[PDB]
Amino acid sequence: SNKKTKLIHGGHTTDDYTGAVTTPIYQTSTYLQDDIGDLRQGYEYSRTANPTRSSVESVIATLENGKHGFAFSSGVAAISAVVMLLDKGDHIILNSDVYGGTARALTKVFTRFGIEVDFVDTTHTDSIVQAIRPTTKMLFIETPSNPLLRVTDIKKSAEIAKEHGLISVVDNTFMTPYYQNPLDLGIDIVLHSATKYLGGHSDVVAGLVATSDDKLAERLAFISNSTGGILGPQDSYLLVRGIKTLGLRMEQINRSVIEIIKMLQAHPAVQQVFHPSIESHLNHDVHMAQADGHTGVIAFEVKNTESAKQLIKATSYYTLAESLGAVESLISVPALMTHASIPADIRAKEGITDGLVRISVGIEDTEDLVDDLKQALDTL
Amino acid sequence: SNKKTKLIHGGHTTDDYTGAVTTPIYQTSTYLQDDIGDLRQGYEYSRTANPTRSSVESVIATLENGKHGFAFSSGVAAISAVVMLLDKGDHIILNSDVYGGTARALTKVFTRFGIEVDFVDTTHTDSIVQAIRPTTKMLFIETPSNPLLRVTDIKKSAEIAKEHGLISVVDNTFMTPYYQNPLDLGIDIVLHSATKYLGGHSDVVAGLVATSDDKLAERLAFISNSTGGILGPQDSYLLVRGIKTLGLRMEQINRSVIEIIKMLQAHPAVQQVFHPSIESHLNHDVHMAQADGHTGVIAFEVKNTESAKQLIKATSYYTLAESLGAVESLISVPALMTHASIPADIRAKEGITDGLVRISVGIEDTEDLVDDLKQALDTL
Amino acid sequence: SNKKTKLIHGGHTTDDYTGAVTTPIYQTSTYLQDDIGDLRQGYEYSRTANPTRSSVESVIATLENGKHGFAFSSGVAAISAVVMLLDKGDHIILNSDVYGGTARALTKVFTRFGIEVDFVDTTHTDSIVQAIRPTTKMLFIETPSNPLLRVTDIKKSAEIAKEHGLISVVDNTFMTPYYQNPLDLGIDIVLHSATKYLGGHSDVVAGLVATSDDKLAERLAFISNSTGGILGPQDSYLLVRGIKTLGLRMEQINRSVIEIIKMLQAHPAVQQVFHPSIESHLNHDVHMAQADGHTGVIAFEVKNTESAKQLIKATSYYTLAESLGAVESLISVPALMTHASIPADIRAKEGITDGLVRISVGIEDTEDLVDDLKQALDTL
Amino acid sequence: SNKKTKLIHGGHTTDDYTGAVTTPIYQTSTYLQDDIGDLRQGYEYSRTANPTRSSVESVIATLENGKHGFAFSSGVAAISAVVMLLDKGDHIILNSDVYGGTARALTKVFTRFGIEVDFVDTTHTDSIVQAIRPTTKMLFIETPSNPLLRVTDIKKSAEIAKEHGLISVVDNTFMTPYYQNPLDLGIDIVLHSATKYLGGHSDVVAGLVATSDDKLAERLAFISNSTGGILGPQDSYLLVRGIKTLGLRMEQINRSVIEIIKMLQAHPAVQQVFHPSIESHLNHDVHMAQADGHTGVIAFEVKNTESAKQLIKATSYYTLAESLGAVESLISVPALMTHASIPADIRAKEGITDGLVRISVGIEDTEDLVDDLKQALDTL
Ligand code: NA
Ligand code: NA
Ligand code: NA
Ligand code: NA
Ligand code: NA
Ligand code: NA
Ligand code: NA
Ligand code: NA
Repeated sequence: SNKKTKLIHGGHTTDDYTGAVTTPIYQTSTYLQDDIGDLRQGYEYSRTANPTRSSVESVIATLENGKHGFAFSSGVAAISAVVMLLDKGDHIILNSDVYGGTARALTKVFTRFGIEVDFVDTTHTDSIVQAIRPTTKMLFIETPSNPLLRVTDIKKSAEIAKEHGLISVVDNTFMTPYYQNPLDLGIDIVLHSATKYLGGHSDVVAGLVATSDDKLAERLAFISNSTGGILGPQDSYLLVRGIKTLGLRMEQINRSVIEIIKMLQAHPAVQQVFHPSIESHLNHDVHMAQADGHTGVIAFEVKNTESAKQLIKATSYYTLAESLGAVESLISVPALMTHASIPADIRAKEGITDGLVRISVGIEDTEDLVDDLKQALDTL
Repeated sequence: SNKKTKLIHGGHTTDDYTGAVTTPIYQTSTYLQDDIGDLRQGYEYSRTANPTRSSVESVIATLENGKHGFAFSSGVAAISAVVMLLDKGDHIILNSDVYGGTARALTKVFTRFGIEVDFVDTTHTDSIVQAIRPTTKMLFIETPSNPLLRVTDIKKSAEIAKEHGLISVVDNTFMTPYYQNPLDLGIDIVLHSATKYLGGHSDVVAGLVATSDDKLAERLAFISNSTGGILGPQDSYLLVRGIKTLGLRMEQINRSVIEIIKMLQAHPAVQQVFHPSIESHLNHDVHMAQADGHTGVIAFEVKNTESAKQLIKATSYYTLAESLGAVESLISVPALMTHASIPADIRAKEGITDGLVRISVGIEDTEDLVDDLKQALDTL
Repeated sequence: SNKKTKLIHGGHTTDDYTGAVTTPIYQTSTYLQDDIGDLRQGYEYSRTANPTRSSVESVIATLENGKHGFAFSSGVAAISAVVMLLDKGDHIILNSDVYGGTARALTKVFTRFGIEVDFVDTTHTDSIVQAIRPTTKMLFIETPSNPLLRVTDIKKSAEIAKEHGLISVVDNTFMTPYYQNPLDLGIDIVLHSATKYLGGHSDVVAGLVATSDDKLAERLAFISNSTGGILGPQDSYLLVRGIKTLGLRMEQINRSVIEIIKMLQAHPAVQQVFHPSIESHLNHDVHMAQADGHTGVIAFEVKNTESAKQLIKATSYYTLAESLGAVESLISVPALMTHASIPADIRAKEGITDGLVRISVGIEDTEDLVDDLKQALDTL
Repeated sequence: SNKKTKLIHGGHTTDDYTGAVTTPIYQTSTYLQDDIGDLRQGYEYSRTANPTRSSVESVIATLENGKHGFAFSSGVAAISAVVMLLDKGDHIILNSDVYGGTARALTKVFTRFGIEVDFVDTTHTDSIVQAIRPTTKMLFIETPSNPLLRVTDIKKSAEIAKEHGLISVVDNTFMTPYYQNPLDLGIDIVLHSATKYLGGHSDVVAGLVATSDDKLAERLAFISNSTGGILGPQDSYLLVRGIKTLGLRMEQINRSVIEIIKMLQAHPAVQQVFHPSIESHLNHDVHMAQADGHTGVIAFEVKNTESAKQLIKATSYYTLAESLGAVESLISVPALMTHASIPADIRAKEGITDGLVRISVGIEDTEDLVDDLKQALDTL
């Protein structure tokens, strides 16, 4: 059973009752009990459990080789639920360039509840060892990160977390379960913004979490039931549907990524290119060892803000919009759209130059995507 | 513009673009920008704002005579967002019989983040004054409460909160905006489990929050955007649709409540009856002064567990299930279904006797509901 | 079991499998077979049967006291399926002012297939007897009709159809199953544009058909399966949901209809008023004998086109739009919007004057609807 | 702009108003008019036109290089609408093995309306010329057909229809617009059961029609508006969403088809194999000239009914169910499931042997699909 087959037949996404080959949408809040406390099929109140949500939870658990899945109303709701495993006075280590919304949730919400946050350059895992405090309880890493696609060694991070008694978490959004499986590498919890590649069609906001740890799963179920950031049934259905084509979409994206990077590296109007497939990229070898494919997110430098805006206007098949992982190729300028509150000198210092462009490669024809971006770069 | 008209024409629930007389369902995660940072209609990412969610938020703000509305993935997500207005070391006063999920969220989740919780018998508002600590920052009250329907003076609670610098919150689920408007009485924040009467059809899990305070609204928007417990667009649509009939449903429920209470008070197999419309009920006068109708939740005592189970089996039109506010009349036994973890002696002490039955009156014919419950009581 | 109870508990609208108190939405096209030809629950292909569609079909059959229900993609699809019971050379009698879309389907589509159409003033049922040809096979009547609300004797029409071997059909859209049940009066087939009152929320286009005749049901199932105008599962779900409040909505509409008619009859800027509740209305006695309530459609004359347009602009709570049976009160001018292709002299002859206004009364507050229309009429 | 790009960016599938990158779902029946007859965006009643339906209609018109698209409640509703272009006494030529539902609609429904049907072996187009009567008005062909995948020359059929004044129609379901474009070859009307490959996820029943002929489009719009077999907005949305991955899905299906056919041709338990890619298949050259890929439907003979049933039970990744074009590979036995009413001698004569198996290849991993079917065949 290869990956493309598991996407179709893994998890429980049919109706045992009627035989319907797709998961029914249980647009319902509560369930008849035949006797007090006797549930016909284990359902009693949809916040606690809903059969359509249970379907998408079984899918993500199967795809990540876990035991328990959890579906949340957004990626950041999944992150907040996982952070809530901790208590006031606990410390969490994160990669220093973690997603802006993650950094914001931790530094502007959870620090008010006494969670301490240290961000660390995890591209060298001994940086994690140094940052571990007596109060550290969690290690949270994305790999590759946004927008410069820094790679962190997942297996080494798992071993460090195990040795020091930490809950290890990987935000696996950019790679998806099709290419990278952190639970197989010893990580405790894997999570996703399903808003991106998993849904795949820019039409669901959702978060997904998987684990093989029965005790962490019990704690996550309790947090989900008590703080209530649950995914609804229609969105759960669209997630299950979108995941069916995950393998085909990711493979098309990867073919285009390879050709687009060739073009960018050869083009005179492009300076540095950031992507883990590039052999001079930091921890390229580490990425190849923990993943069998690539994210569709690429960043590259043109000269300045004026060039970046002109590039966007000159393209036919790159769409200016937020998010990533659509069927459409998306284009953005981090310095103006996601890092604009950071002072310009600090942006430059971090590599977020005025001309840094981020593209999220979609499923359009590969030659069209290469040719379109090249001709637009030619106008610079 | 009387209440039934406001339910139809209040808020923005049409499409300015096409003229569609219902709110379009924006099953979408992101939005084209014509230039970087220029949003066509103010939308850029659905977690931050979605037009269908904006519609239901405008409805609840209008119905509660507020300025800002917020839609969450569940009632307890709305509560958790409001609690997150506080910091570690802050103290919150709640009515002592607040909803089990609320008590659980505060005592098992937020206390781990250093929020201190005191529950207080708010039926005498001077009990609030005594409980105020130097660190108290929030007063959170339901009225009437579950399952014994205790009434708390909203206007007096608002004045106490204003005098002592507290954020006042009313959980207005049981009364709905059709009958009780806490913001008009000086409360800062009103919230609802829209899962119940507002949706009205047992098919959406959702929370709604309204306020007239610009600064609290800004803080709530930030929390919602950062912890991500947002309501999806399909559920937002069904909420808007369900609210259209809120007035008709509540008025039918109220006619049936009055007749059912007459029957229960006269029946020999029934002991005490709990409902704010009963003139000997504590704070009946207070309820009449802050509300112009009644909740459909009634509790009453039969002899024991055996009688309660027999009552349920003997009814034709009362459905054994969790939640309340359905179009169906629902029946439950709190001692077995919502308070079973409390020791029996403590249950008895609280009034949660083995024979305490809770009904949530639906919109069936009034004579059918009275006759059905009477004939079932006759079998005891 | 009174009507309001039957709307909640009649038909099968829960899930036997999970106990979900609402019908699951089976967004599915096909179903697993455990062995060739063995269907787990009788489903094999959604065009032939879908469980969500089966739910709404069971509702309409129960509400009309029939045995078989059928759900179509629109009211006119339900009509076309029923017309297709006939063969080339067959003749159908219809009331002379039948719905414009019905007249159009018969005279511009089915006459090309050799169905012969005679329209007849059925307010005198002996007009039907005279029109019966040797080739007549069907009698199709609406009562009350649009826009002048002509009433036809259903029971007498059923007896005539039985005596002459005709299939009798009543379009029961305007009255709904809450007020008028043609199958109980001997009619073979009853149908509805569920787009109007049954859905009730201006958000579904659908047709519903019910019958107690096993052989007609078999023929209708065959036509539905072969020409494929089936209602989808999401629309079927919204129909089931909307029907729950049918009784409450119709009763509110009826209270407002009575008061609005009082106002219109007293107002000097209004001439003739058309509604079956008016005691001088033709066949008022017949309507009272076959129905226990009223449609919310009222027509009345103001002076001219200029007055009609001014009336519409002056109202606050009457919405200019097509269709009827919304929660919003709707207003229209038939001479301009539904009868504009008829020459003006023929319109005048038929009673469709330039100043004829049609209102579809919604569920807004009764005093608001009366006061708003009166003050707008006062500006004339 | 290659095919994979056109699937993403062709047609209008964003919101001009908000910029939403997906088509909003207009769950609505009617639209505000600012003045009588003035439509804000051309919408007035959803049966006539709905913006979500308009989106999917623009997609199919673009994908088929037509000008007008039409969305129906099912494939057979699209066929029935196209047949209704004809009058009583008109004659239609169809390929002799056309889809069972098509044959049934014509011979059991439309013949009652005086449409005359001749079915003809169109694999030789001079068979069409011979069958043309003075009353012939339409030529309706599928290619390739079901279940033996007979190929008909589209371009020659178009020329014959033009010379003899016939409306030419191609049912393009099996090939999809990704591989075969009949309008480009001179055909007047192309239609699809979107229930199959276009939706692609076994969760929508729908039909789609496209044409470049303004006058035929006007007649189809009239028929659609009058007989009302329209696709709803939720199903229209899911169609637009499913079509995005059409190219990726079809290409994966085609890789698997090629390898599966190699295996079947080499296996001793398999006799004849039917698929247009096989070079000895009748009109293989014709197929290559009018299409640039293949259908995923393959039929092959095993020995008998017992072997066919054993094959099905022995597979892990082939699902026994009706329909085709799912993401799952589907398996069926025509003699038992689609041709069982035909007498056995006539079935054998037609090639529909007891051991004829039909598979619809899905998007599972190619090696898994080959290996699974081979090991199951090995058990025979
Ligand atoms: Na599965
Ligand atoms: Na582990
Ligand atoms: Na409004
Ligand atoms: Na205030
Ligand atoms: Na029922
Ligand atoms: Na009868
Ligand atoms: Na486009
Ligand atoms: Na042409």
